[PDB]
Amino acid sequence: SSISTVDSMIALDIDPLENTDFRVLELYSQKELRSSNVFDLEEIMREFNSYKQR
Amino acid sequence: SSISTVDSMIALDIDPLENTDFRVLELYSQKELRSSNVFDLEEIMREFN
Amino acid sequence: QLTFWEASERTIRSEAEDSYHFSSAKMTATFLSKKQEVNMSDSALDCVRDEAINKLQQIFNTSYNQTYEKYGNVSVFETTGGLVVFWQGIKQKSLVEVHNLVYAQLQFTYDTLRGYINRALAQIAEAWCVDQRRTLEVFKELSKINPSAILSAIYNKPIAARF
Amino acid sequence: NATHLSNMESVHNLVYAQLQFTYDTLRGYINRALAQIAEAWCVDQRRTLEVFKELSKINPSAILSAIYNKPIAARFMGDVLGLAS
Amino acid sequence: QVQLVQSGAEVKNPGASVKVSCKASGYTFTDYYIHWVRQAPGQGLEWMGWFNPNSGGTNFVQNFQGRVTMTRDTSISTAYMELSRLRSDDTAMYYCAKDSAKTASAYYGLNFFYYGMDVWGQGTTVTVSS
Amino acid sequence: QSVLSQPPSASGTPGQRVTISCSGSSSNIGKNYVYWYQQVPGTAPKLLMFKNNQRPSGVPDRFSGSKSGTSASLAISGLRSEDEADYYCSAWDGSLSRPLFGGGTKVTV
Ligand SMILES: *[C@@H]1O[C@H](CO)[C@@H](O[C@@H]2O[C@H](CO)[C@@H](O[C@@H]3O[C@H](CO)[C@@H](O)[C@H](O)[C@@H]3O)[C@H](O)[C@H]2NC(C)=O)[C@H](O)[C@H]1NC(C)=O
Ligand SMILES: *[C@@H]1O[C@H](CO)[C@@H](O[C@@H]2O[C@H](CO)[C@@H](O)[C@H](O)[C@H]2NC(C)=O)[C@H](O)[C@H]1NC(C)=O
Ligand SMILES: *[C@@H]1O[C@H](CO)[C@@H](O[C@@H]2O[C@H](CO)[C@@H](O)[C@H](O)[C@H]2NC(C)=O)[C@H](O)[C@H]1NC(C)=O
Ligand SMILES: *[C@@H]1O[C@H](CO)[C@@H](O)[C@H](O)[C@H]1NC(C)=O
Ligand SMILES: *[C@@H]1O[C@H](CO)[C@@H](O)[C@H](O)[C@H]1NC(C)=O
Ligand SMILES: *[C@@H]1O[C@H](CO)[C@@H](O)[C@H](O)[C@H]1NC(C)=O
Repeated sequence: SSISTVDSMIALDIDPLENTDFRVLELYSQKELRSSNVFDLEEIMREFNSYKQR
Repeated sequence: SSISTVDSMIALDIDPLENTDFRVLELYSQKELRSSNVFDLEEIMREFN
Repeated sequence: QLTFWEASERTIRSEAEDSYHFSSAKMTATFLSKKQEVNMSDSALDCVRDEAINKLQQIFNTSYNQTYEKYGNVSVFETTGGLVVFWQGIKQKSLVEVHNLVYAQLQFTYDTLRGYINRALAQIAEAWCVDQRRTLEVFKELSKINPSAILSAIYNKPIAARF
Repeated sequence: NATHLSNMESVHNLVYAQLQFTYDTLRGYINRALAQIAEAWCVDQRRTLEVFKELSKINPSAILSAIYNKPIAARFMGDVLGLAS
Repeated sequence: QVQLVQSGAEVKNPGASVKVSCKASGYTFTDYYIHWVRQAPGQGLEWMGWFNPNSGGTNFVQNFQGRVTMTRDTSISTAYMELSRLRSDDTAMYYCAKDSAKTASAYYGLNFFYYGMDVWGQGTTVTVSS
Repeated sequence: QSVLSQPPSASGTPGQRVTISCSGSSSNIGKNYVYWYQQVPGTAPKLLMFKNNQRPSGVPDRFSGSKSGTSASLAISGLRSEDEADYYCSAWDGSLSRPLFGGGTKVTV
């Protein structure tokens, strides 16, 4: 125990790359995509049908 | 001769990363994307015509 | 509400900290699913349950010979992208022997690289250790002749020591 | 062997090409770096083998034990080392 | 506020059954799983099992299997656990805890997983004495 | 095997830092989160860390968390009079398919 030991190891502790769960990023929701159009076909057809059935 | 030979070659054989040909994955075909709409403009215009 | 998209064989599931990765080389895509399974006996899967189970049985009968055996029960997962995954583990017997899915490929890139690197470097590390061990013994024997030189080399500083 | 145009529609997003480029670049760099490292390792191991051979003339037992990671008692008998118990 | 309320202290004789009620408040009772845990008066926590308010399924450790009857009341938003064949080792405090794992996703119902018992009940002391 | 082990007690001084360890296995803590619960004596247990490190709302900033492979660590700084409580680490174990609790690291400060 009085004597010391010469550590002769050149450490190469390389930390492994950690896992990464990629997000499913969504910029514009479906509501915004539907609201991005001035002319909505469904509404136009509904108004035309209302005209017919009036 | 008939003498053993010391094997002192620390093998470091790192198999290379094999090539990957990424597919062009198709989830919804064009037919499904065209049929996903209740109101088809072409059919409406044909009916009006 | 569910239609068959594609059946993949030899899918590799890896359990991460929070999600399962269903890597598939045939699709070159990895799908992430949250760790809690979708209840198989649900009312929304009624129109695809029989088809999915039959397809799994057919694939097991066709693409796997007698070496492999079933494992687990058919488990339903809901991936982060909205897809639904039916999973049936396979194991070798012992002593008997979004409209655009680029993200799905992108994950398969990372897991293909992050994995390989984490093995490659690891091999090097192990090899390094072995070499270092041998080198230490060299030092010991070469410490018999000129201890001072060996110690100066090890500690990178002029040290005087006799044998 | 020449084929004919098949009239398919081009993919709009065009991120798949960039992903393939990423994979190819990373794979090439990793392979080159690991090949370089393997070659340098081989050269260093050859030099270490020669060092082992020269140190064998002094203490064969220690060198052979280090090489085989187990107690090995060997004696020096000239150009060849003799193993024993 | 999100909270759970449990019944008061209870004393039972061995061989009898004891019912513990867990009433939720401040959140939908049929959204999250319910962990049932037990701790001795002078010992650490000990998981008993999980219950699904939305579907009624439950699973308990083999020690409590067969001995536990699980009922629910969506109108009162209260889960009842009845433990039968009491022994002298069941004198302890029983906790009900809301889990962070939802019982149903946006479309489908989900199985059980452990995502942390964020909300805990006040705890019910149950004594088994002769 | 599939059991969790943590030191049975810990101590310190006010204004100092005390670290509580939680050793697991290749399963559970190895490939799952580590949730940290606090239990003041005489009261019902509470949640203290709802992820590896992430801290819930209302919990004092003094508490910090860390995960390293098969082990986890909770660092408590300040160490006031209200931090004297039991600290249980828990993790889902896939081999047993069950949450697992430790034994309890009683803070005697
Ligand atoms: C997944 O969903 C299914 C159905 O949606 C759940 O199965 C249901 O489980 C409950 C609780 O175990 C069953 O209720 C019990 O059934 C038996 C009938 O013999 C009876 O002893 C009890 O009085 C009680 O009512 C229910 O019948 C059963 N339903 C079906 C269709 O199987 C299942 O629990 C869900 N999985 C989960 C929540 O992990
Ligand atoms: C897979 O499903 C089978 C049934 O097809 C399950 O087997 C049952 O397991 C329970 C629990 O031990 C037994 O009480 C039953 O007798 C078994 N058979 C049936 C027909 O219910 C099995 O547990 C499921 N899971 C796995 C992982 O195999
Ligand atoms: C490209 O197509 C042209 C037209 O089909 C080919 O030219 C002829 O190909 C036919 C076979 O289809 C041969 O019999 C003729 O001799 C070719 N030449 C002429 C002048 O008619 C041409 O060979 C094709 N190119 C390739 C590389 O296959
Ligand atoms: C697979 O083979 C088994 C064993 O004969 C049979 O019961 C099962 O129906 C088969 N599955 C198919 C053909 O999909
Ligand atoms: C069955 O398939 C596995 C998959 O690689 C293969 O190793 C094995 O040899 C096959 N069985 C036989 C009998 O060839
Ligand atoms: C933030 O402060 C806390 C106080 O407890 C300390 O423990 C922690 O190390 C600090 N963060 C950094 C990044 O130094």
